[PDB]
Amino acid sequence: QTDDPRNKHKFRLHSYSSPTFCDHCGSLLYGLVHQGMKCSCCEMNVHRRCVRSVPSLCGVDHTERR
Ligand SMILES: [Zn+2]
Ligand SMILES: [Zn+2]
Repeated sequence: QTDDPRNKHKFRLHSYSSPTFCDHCGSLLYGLVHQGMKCSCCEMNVHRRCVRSVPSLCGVDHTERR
């Protein structure tokens, strides 16, 4: 099983105490999702239905222009 292109965000529902804001829709993650989904790779909070909208932009930041 060599094929393993998992370069997406490792979103992981956390359990701090309240839902954080979403960066893909800029909206507080209502109870619809236990808190917010924090990416365990670049730190990105999103909704449970907003990930299917993001083109998996994890580990693909970029390089400064220096
Ligand atoms: Zn990420
Ligand atoms: Zn969202």
